[PDB]
Amino acid sequence: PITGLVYDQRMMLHHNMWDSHHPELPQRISRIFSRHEELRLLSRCHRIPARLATEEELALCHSSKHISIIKSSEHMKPRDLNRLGDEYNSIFISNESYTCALLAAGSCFNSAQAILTGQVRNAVAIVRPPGHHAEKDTACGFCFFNTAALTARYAQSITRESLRVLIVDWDVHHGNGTQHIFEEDDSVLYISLHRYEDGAFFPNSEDANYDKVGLGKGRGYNVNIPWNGGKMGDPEYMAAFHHLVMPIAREFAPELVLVSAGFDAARGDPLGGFQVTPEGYAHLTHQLMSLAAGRVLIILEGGYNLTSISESMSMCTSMLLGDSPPSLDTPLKTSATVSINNVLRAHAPFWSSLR
Ligand SMILES: O=C(NO)c1ccc(CN(Cc2cccnc2)S(=O)(=O)C2CCCC2)cc1
Ligand SMILES: [K+]
Ligand SMILES: [K+]
Ligand SMILES: [Zn+2]
Repeated sequence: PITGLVYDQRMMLHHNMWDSHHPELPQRISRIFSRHEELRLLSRCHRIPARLATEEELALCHSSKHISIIKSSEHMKPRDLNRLGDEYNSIFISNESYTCALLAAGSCFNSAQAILTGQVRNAVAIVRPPGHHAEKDTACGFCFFNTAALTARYAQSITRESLRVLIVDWDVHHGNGTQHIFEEDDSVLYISLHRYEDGAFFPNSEDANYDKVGLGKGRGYNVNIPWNGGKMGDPEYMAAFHHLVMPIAREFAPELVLVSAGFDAARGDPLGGFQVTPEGYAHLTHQLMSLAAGRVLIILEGGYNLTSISESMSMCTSMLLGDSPPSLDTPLKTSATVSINNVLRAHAPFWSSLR
């Protein structure tokens, strides 16, 4: 029952040349790593090395032109970095950004390989920049390449094309890129919980609503759980898992679970406005560990309170290592009941576990 951990300080080099306080900070990953040492988790893990994804591995999900554009930024002067970055929704670029995005993906590929070949049972990937907003053909929302989507395809490339991969995306934002990549795919089940606010919260698209269930043979394999009008936390996330995430995931019977684990829904996050606790994230991790024979890979996405993300992600690793889960409690906010029931009705036709 070995737990793997991948972290490489080099991923700190991606930075914002124009705003030292921009929340997607280099030290997001170093602080999470430090907390693993401070709590004596690091020495309990098997250290998986980082590596660069290849351009051909990026082609598992991304266009040749998109790869070339981000690749070219390694050599741009600040004026061109500014202008290129501004062509996307919510992107800053430095000369190190391409290499950091390659390291984040390659790290996750090595973690998936270690799990699927039985070298470790589960793993955590402390990586930046994030991935879940990146589309096949564009960067978006701090993300250059879709690390989680690429890891699902990489996992399939080294196993079989029909490998059943579950992606649970608990970042406070909808993973538009991940949804779109797998929207017509019945081999990758995408489940997102996210603040939505009737389309008003980033990334500001009705694609994140509950009635988007997938397309074609993918119908039923895209599960959006959108929150509106409330400061959601442990009660609402635990109820979403109990009524939705776990029954669906158990019926799907994945062979590999990837977590797009942003910690921006955490209590204390300056952007998310939510109040999930570190014990709440530990609960969610422990629930997912009952799937896929425990084959869970936790991939950092967003999360901007350094203290909050460090404690939260460390608690997830504690669960992966087999430590006893914390006990949690307790009325939901009323709009969360509405949201959950809206998803249930959208997905009851496709999942017998919901009937
Ligand atoms: O975490 C993420 N994804 O997983 C994430 C992705 C993108 C952003 C960008 N921001 C939007 C925002 C603000 C508050 C809360 N959520 C999102 S923004 O910086 O304000 C940008 C908008 C237009 C001008 C600046 C932030 C987080
Ligand atoms: K999400
Ligand atoms: K899908
Ligand atoms: Zn986010």
